[PDB]
Formats: sequence, C-alpha cells, structure tokens
Amino acid sequence: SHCVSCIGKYLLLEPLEGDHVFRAVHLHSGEELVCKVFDISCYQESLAPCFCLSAHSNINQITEIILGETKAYVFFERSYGDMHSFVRTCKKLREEEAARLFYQIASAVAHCHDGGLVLRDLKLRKFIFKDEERTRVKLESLEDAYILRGDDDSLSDKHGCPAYVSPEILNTSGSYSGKAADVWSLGVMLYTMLVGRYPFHDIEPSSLFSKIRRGQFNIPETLSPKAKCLIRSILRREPSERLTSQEILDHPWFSTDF
Amino acid sequence: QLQESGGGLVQAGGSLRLSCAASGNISAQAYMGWYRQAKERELVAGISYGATTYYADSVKGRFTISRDNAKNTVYLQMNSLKPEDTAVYYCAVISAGYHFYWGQGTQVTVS
Repeated sequence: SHCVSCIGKYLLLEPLEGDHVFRAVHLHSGEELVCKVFDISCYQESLAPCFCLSAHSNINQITEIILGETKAYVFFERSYGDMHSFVRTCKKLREEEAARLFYQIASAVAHCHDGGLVLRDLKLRKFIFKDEERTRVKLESLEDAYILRGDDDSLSDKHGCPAYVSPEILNTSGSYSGKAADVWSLGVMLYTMLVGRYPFHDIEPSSLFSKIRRGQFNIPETLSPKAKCLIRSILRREPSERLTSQEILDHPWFSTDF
Repeated sequence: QLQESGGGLVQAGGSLRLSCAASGNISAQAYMGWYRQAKERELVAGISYGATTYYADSVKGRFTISRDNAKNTVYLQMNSLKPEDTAVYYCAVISAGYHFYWGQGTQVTVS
C-alpha cells in the first residue's frame, strides 16, 4: 500500500526498486513512464551530470521533474530489460547483433567523454533497452558520473566493479586517466557479449586483479579477425596506445556485412 | 456513479468481456482503467481519452481495452483466460481538482 495515488498528472502503479523507482502512467497522455524519487535536499546535486550533455539517443533523458514538499519526482521513458540479463539469457550474442548494440554503447560513452564526463562505474547492467524488441539501448543514468573541471581527466580515487577495473587503477601511484579506464570497461563488455563470460574471472578479487595486471585472458578463435582486432585494440593496449571511445566507432568490425 | 457488468465463469482458455459506464459530471480528459485484487490491487489495463492504452506485463497480448467517449463508457475484452486471472475487477475513473471514482466490483472466475 502507498499513501498517494497520483503525483501531478502521473498515476503511480508499482515499485520497481524499493521505494525509489516507481512505474507511472500519464493521465491525459496515457503513456507509461518510470519515476525515480530523490530527496529535495540533494536532487539537483545528484542530477547535475544529467544537465551537462546534450540529449543523445543512447543516454536516458529526463522527461519531467515534479518537486514535492519532501521529495523530487524525476520522470524517464521506461526500459525493457538490461544487457547483462540479455547476455545471460542468450548465452552469447552473434557478431551481427553484438555490433549493433555495442555501437550504441560506445556512442553513449563517446558522447559523455567528448562532453566532459567520465562514468567510472561502467557495466553491462548499466545499459538498458529502449524498446520491447530489445534492439535499442541507453545508459541508465549519469547520476554517479564525474564532471571534469576543464580538460584534465585525471582521477586519484579507485573506482569500478572488480571485473571492469583496468590495470592502471589497480597498480596506481596517484593519478590515472578516467577516459582510458571507461574504454577498458567497454572492452570487457564487448568480450562478455561476444564470448558469454568475463575475460578476467577467479575465485576471489586478489587473484582476479593478478590476471588483469598481467593480462591473462584468451579470445575464442571462432570470433572474426575484426572482432578480435577490436578487443585487443582496447584490452591489450596501454592507455596511450589504447583506442578512445570515439575512435572505436570508426573500427572496420562495425562495417562488416554479416 | 459507475455502473458495470460482464462478470462470469469460464474454462481455462476461454474469454470474458467487462463493461462500465458513468453518467455524471466527469471530465472529458478523465483516464479510465480496470484494477483486480484476488493479493493486492494492481492495474491490469488503462486507456486515455486519446485512446492510448496500458497493459500489465502478465496480460499483454491476451487482454484488450477500449472506451466509447460518446456513451462515456469503457470495455475490457479478455481472451485465453488463465486460472491465475481469477479475481474481482474494479473499474476506475480518474481526473486531474483531483477525482478518483471506484466501481462496486465485478467477480470473474476461471477453472
């Protein structure tokens, strides 16, 4: 049970995540949206990165914001699953399908980097489908993205989900490039989508971080030369030699006929 | 003042049709839909005055909703009736100062 039925012209339905994310239908429009609930004391802080970039097809866009007494209700167009769940269910993606989806993922990251943001927490789970047919994806949100103060993308604090953590973060003596780190993560996603398992895995983190530091991963021979070439241009490169999010988009793999 | 109809019993795989009308001073822009309890009250189907609809994930493709703005009434056609769908179906009409009218309840069983 909930205390209210409606926020503005939006009928509330059911919680998708605790008391934080609610389903909603616009009463005049009849369209189904998703409503994320923040405290008014810290909502414009949390949402600051969402107002840095121009709108992009593969980055969730805020539809409306309704300010209550105690809470701010931020509305988004709904999703239809996530990439992680999709890869698990499918086991692995065909190169044709993977190329379509990964191009959208890379485009989203390229938009963030070139607009002066680093994500820091990139995972498959963070990308969610826009349509029922699960052909279009978008970055779920930019809430926890770091806004660069000028050009410099140097980060001191270690961030990331262990599987997506780059070697530069682990054996860091202070600063590292946030953009290079986000690109590393893109490599892991691409591998995981195509192969159906993480490139680096182990029993416990310390052993996992050893494999990453040394670059202990294998690519199946079954993947196409171009697919393999793209993987290694991210995961088997030091930041200075490693592709940028934008450069990924020009890669010959996407241009294949399939 | 919501007068409704259509309650019945049916074999697993059959079909029922529900209907509800309102003859009062309700808004032209008023949203209309059907909830069911059985368990708690969830919205199974809804429809805006511009005919754009919502369906619960469980009943997508199986159930259908439509409103006649002239008569000021809303219908809920349901097919391939599962055993789980057994519940009391309350019609609702919502406006937005703010109004929210319920129906008495139309029972429908599956076996």
